Amino acid sequence: MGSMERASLIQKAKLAEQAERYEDMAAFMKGAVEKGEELSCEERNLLSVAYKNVVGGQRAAWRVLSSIEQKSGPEVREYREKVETELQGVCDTVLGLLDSHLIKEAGDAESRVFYLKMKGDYYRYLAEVATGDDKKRIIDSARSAYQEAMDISKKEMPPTNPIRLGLALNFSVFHYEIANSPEEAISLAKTTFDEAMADLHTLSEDSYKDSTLIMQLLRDNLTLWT
Amino acid sequence: MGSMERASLIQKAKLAEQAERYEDMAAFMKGAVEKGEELSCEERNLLSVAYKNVVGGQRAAWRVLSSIEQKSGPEVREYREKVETELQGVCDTVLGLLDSHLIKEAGDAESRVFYLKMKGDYYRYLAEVATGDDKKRIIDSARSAYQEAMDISKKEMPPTNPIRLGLALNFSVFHYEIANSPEEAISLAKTTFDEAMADLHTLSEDSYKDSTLIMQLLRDNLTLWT
Amino acid sequence: AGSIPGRRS
Amino acid sequence: AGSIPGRRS
Ligand SMILES: *Cc1ccc([N+](=O)[O-])c(OC(=O)Cc2cccc(OC)c2)c1
Ligand SMILES: *Cc1ccc([N+](=O)[O-])c(OC(=O)Cc2cccc(OC)c2)c1
Ligand SMILES: *Cc1ccc([N+](=O)[O-])c(OC(=O)Cc2cccc(OC)c2)c1
Ligand SMILES: *Cc1ccc([N+](=O)[O-])c(OC(=O)Cc2cccc(OC)c2)c1
Ligand SMILES: *Cc1ccc([N+](=O)[O-])c(OC(=O)Cc2cccc(OC)c2)c1
Ligand SMILES: *Cc1ccc([N+](=O)[O-])c(OC(=O)Cc2cccc(OC)c2)c1
Ligand SMILES: [Cl-]
Ligand SMILES: [Cl-]
Repeated sequence: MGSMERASLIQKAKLAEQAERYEDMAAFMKGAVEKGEELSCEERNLLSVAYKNVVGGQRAAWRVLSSIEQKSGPEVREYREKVETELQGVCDTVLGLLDSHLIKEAGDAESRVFYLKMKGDYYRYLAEVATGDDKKRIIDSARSAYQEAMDISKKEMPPTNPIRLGLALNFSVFHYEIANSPEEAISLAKTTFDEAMADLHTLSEDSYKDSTLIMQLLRDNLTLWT
Repeated sequence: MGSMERASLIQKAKLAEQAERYEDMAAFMKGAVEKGEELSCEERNLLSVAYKNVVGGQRAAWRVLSSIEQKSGPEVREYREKVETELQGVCDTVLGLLDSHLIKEAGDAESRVFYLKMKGDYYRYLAEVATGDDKKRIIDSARSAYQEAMDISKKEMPPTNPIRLGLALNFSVFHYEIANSPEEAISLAKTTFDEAMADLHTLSEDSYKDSTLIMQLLRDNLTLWT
Repeated sequence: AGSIPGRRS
Repeated sequence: AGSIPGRRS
């Protein structure tokens, strides 16, 4: 994508989203990041949507194959491994964009928290498939990224800010599903929900709708976990 | 895929279908065709399902982009052209498998009709995006393939056979959507439906279910067209 | 309108 | 259970 203008890559990412062509969308947004300029809020959202859809399809396929393998010639394991390697490659690509150089240039809380949440998310997806001598280190990398994002969010954003809420939601999923810490997951979701509820009175109608949508996801997890 | 066993490619195509990894499924089934042996009924179905899903996603994206372009810098046209070229490449790959050498080795009516219907279908998808000096020739290629399949099906299969029914359904769509022949589309769907109805009494419960499912699709089109 | 969906073995 | 769906801009 080096020969395409930044603005044209952004426009094509938006068209690829409308066309449900998420691999194309991710390639356009990687090209846009590699121009070297910081991303606006809307551009960060395009980057995250693109890779979430790509890695989401890979994770769903890995889970199907892993289930068949666990019920079970070499073919199911070989194909699960192929999908696993592809998934790992996408997560490494995202992590490499964050490390070269999105996080280090992000100075505002909204951008820095967003990118650190992404870093925690993509290490968490690596942790979902990890088994070898690096599973522990991958889990700690997710935890460290989420914890730095939490520390900034609590100091710099109100408790209803949607990024702060989505960070807390995903960190609680990390505790429940990856770190074997269901009580930490439940405590974080409950405290996050309660502190957001007490700040809703400060919001406009549209901000209220954005925050309460994410609060409902926290409630949905608490219903499954309690 | 040349180094993978035929049976392993077939097994992996079935796993890719379960995982909703249709590009992988199509690549596995292309590898299986390129082993040079004829395909069984179930293997033909795997080949067709794989490519129908790949080309179906491309067609849906092309239609989204074409609609935005018609409402409308060069980016929408450039990206529609990219998707169009990719779609054409998939259709050319399928057509090339049929021509090298699936059709020429297919001597039983079930296999020959199946492959000629595919040939008509993939020329029809080429016709959907064609505009230049070859649109007419592409349309005639679809028509010729469907017509040879129809002639064999009417001589060799009962009017309830699901391949014969699906061929007639798709040829009627060709007449309505590509050939600008809505009256031919309606006549073919009505005659096909009526002749199948009169043959249902010969079928088992399970064959009845297979045939009536496709008859309902003919009825659904007749409801839209009349 | 609808051709054979054809997307599931 | 559910992380942020995050699949639509
Ligand atoms: C438009 C574009 C440029 C570059 C690349 N790329 O990184 O190869 C892409 O990739 C895709 O959009 C889709 C894709 C291509 C090959 C394999 C694959 O695995 C399923 C997806 C697009
Ligand atoms: C403790 C607690 C705080 C907040 C919420 N919430 O914000 O919705 C809940 O919701 C639930 O835990 C509901 C529940 C009750 C019994 C069983 C069960 O699992 C099926 C869920 C809780
Ligand atoms: C397992 C396998 C072998 C070979 C190929 N191939 O033909 O390149 C594939 O392709 C795919 O499954 C998916 C794909 C790869 C690159 C681009 C792309 O465009 C979206 C799809 C698989
Ligand atoms: C002429 C005819 C034969 C068979 C069938 N069928 O097998 O179902 C139909 O169905 C229809 O055409 C129904 C219809 C009637 C009026 C308007 C309309 O379009 C919205 C559809 C017809
Ligand atoms: C060309 C053709 C005619 C008839 C049939 N059939 O009997 O179903 C097929 O095979 C399929 O349609 C495969 C299929 C079955 C259920 C769902 C689905 O995609 C949604 C595809 C082919
Ligand atoms: C990390 C994060 C937290 C909060 C929000 N948000 O406010 O929605 C986002 O952004 C998204 O979730 C994007 C989105 C919106 C609707 C649907 C959807 O996929 C189904 C994604 C991110
Ligand atoms: Cl900065
Ligand atoms: Cl033969």
